[PDB]
Order: sequence, then structure tokens, then C-alpha cells
Amino acid sequence: LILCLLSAAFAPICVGIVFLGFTPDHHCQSPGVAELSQRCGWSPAEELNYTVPGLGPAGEAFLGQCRRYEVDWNQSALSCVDPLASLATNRSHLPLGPCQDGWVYDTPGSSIVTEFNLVCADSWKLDLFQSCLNAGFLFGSLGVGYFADRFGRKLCLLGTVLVNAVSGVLMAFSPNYMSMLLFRLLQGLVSKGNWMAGYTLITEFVGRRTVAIMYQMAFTVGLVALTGLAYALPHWRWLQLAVSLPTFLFSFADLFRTPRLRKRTFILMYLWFTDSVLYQGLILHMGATSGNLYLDFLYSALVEIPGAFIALITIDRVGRIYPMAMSNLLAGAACLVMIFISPDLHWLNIIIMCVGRMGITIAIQMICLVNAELYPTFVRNLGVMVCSSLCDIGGIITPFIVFRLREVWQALPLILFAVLGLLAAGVTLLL
Ligand SMILES: CC(=O)S[C@@H]1CC2=CC(=O)CC[C@]2(C)[C@H]2CC[C@@]3(C)[C@@H](CC[C@@]34CCC(=O)O4)[C@H]12
Repeated sequence: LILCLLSAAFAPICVGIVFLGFTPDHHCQSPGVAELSQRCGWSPAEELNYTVPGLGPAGEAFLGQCRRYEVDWNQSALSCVDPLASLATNRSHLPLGPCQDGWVYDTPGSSIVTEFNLVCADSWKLDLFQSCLNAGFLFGSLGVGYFADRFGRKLCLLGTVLVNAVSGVLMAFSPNYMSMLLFRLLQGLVSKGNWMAGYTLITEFVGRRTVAIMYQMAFTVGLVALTGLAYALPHWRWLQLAVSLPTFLFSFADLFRTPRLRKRTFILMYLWFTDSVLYQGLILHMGATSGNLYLDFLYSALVEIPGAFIALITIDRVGRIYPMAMSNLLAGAACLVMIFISPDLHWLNIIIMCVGRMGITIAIQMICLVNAELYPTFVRNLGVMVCSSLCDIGGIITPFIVFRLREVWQALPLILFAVLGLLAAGVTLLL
């Protein structure tokens, strides 16, 4: 089943930013600190205490993660217990320039942020890393549909798979960030078409629910394997190469005219947008907040595992519309409750994250079926395409809010996610 391997390889494409683009605890690389360490060999914690500016009173880490001290280190370094105290009575009196000579990242491995220096003023480029993938996804969803009839349904599939694998492998060897983003764009252009084509072949050729749920199980197995490889392979180059190698070695007005289809299209577009935003934002919040990233990701994948089974059980008996509202409300409520969790608690945090991700899983399981079943035979493809288009729009928007509102308030992305989740739960009762 090479299609299961394709699904597994798709998982680190849409989600692997968590393990490739992780942000270590960095600070300005100040020359002369090595000389002071040679003069007296303090611990690295003492190095950060005596060199890096302290965190802000309101938990602002910007003053230490992106600023240095102008006090000379080569000279006037007689004091070692507290060199900054001798220079000035108050730490704030000393000049605080920018990271002129780079950064020092406190991880043994390597990351896209560590490699291309996507920190401080460039911290939005890590957002651009995922936004380019999702803009890819969108433009590729248009282009592959346009080009399928040009070269057939098999030559085009083979070409797109080859371009995906080659783009990933060349991504592992990207010299600068511009080539990185270009390969992300190409991979996004081809990869969504690859996944959708694989799903279509695994559904139609067999002659339905079982192969589909096995396909999402393949995706979750790919997520688990991504966690394992990220644990085994720290450097992002190694992880990207070892993820790309498997798959390499093997009308528009017909949905809006009548009020009946217009309202249903609006609801489905909003549901796709909201749940895509919730899923990607929850994953990114995990990446940017949890200090147990590997185990938290493994637990969330292992909770995605029974979410599909729960959805399959519910759709047989409960229905489709009713469990969608419950799952969306569960995700929104989990996001809302995580705001009030104290930083000391971690077990409750991961439990609530698992509940929210299970809710998102079940919600997406009913979204696929309801999207399929709410359109006529001729307009079903157009409806699915436009709904996935809004899904990709939400995917574009998600990084630029998840990683940018945290700079203003770490609980603001969670507030927005809760509002979106409860609004979607209320909305999906109108179908
Ligand atoms: C980031 C996302 O939005 S989800 C992720 C990406 C995606 C977008 C598409 O529309 C095309 C296909 C995919 C790959 C989804 C496939 C189905 C996935 C695996 C979903 C994650 C949750 C779900 C439903 C429940 C389950 O068992 O897995 C996949």
C-alpha cells in the first residue's frame, strides 16, 4: 500500500514545521563572552544570568532574546561574580543594541529558525514558511484541476509525485531562505493534489469508509513516525531529507445562485476555514508553548487515533450534523479552558489539548461526509473545491495570527480559537 506511505509522507509537509522550524532559547552573540568564560568558567546558566539582559517585569522576553549590552568584554573584565554591577548600578542604564553578530541557540540540534536566523525582526519569516505552503496548497488545488485533463489522470499524478519528492529533497539542501520558500511553494502546489488523488484512487478503485479511515490512520502513523524521526534526527536537514526520501524511493455561480445553496455553501466554507484554523493553530501552539514537544505530539497523534473510530461509531447512530456541533464546541471549550490553566500544570494542559484535538478530528470526519452529501451530483466537485479553497485560506491566515498575537498576548490566539470554535458549533446547527 504505497498510498498509505503517501499519506504518511504528507503529514510532515503540512505539519512538520513544528519539528523543522522550532525556536530555541536564543540571545545576542556578544564577542568577548568567551574570553570572560575562559577567565572564569561559570555555568551556562550563569552565562545567561551575567550576560543576557533579564526578562521584563511583565514576562517580556524581547529585551533579552533580541538585545545585547554595549559594555566591553575584552577590557574592564576584572569582575566575574557580577561584571554588570561594576559597569553600572542599574542594569537598564547600560546601552542595549541589537544582535549585530548573530545569535546563540540553546539546542544541540539545528532548526530552520536556527539556520536562517528567523528570530526577532525576522520572526515573521517562520510564519511565511507555513503561509507559502498553504498558498501553494490553494494555487495547486486550482492548477492540478486545470491540468488533469491536459496530460491525463496518471501522467499528471506521476509528475506531481516526482515534483513533490524532488522539491523535498532539494529542500533538504536549500542554501538560503528564498530557495527554502520557493521549494515550500512548489511542494504545496503538488502535495495537496497528490493526497487528494491518492484518496480518490483508494476510494473509487476498491469499490469506501474502511479505506478512507485507513487513509487517515496512515496519516496519523505518518505523524507518529515524524515525531520518532524528529527525536532520532535533531537537525532539520536530516529530518527533511529522511522525510522526503520515502516518497522518492517509493461552475462557480452554481453554488451561490439560489438561497438554499448559497447559505449551505457559506456554512461549509466557514466550517472548513474554522476547523483548519483550529487544527493548524493548535498544532502551532503546541510547538510554540509546550516544553515536552515530542511526547505532547505523540500523545496528540495517539488521541487522533481513536477520534476516527469515535466518529465512525457516531455517524452510524447519532448522525452527522449533531456530532459536528458537539465536537466543534468541545474544541472551542478546550481552547477557552487552556487560557485559564496555570503554567505550573502540564498534565491538565496535555489532557485538554488531547480532548480538543479529538474534537477537531471528529469534526473534520463529519465535515468531509457532510460536504460530500450536501451538494448535487454536478456541483459536488465545485463545492468541495471551493470549501477546500477556504480551508487553504484559513491555513494561510493561521500562522500570521498564531505566532503574531502571542507577541501581544499569549492567550489571544487561544481566545480567537475559542470564539471561532463556539461560533462554528452554533453555526453548524443550521444545516
Ligand atoms: C491540517 C488539516 O487541516 S488536516 C490534514 C491536512 C489535510 C487537508 C485536506 O483537506 C486534504 C487531506 C488532509 C491531509 C487531512 C486528511 C484527514 C486528516 C488526516 C486531516 C487531519 C485529521 C484527519 C481527519 C481525522 C483523521 O483521522 O485525520 C488531514
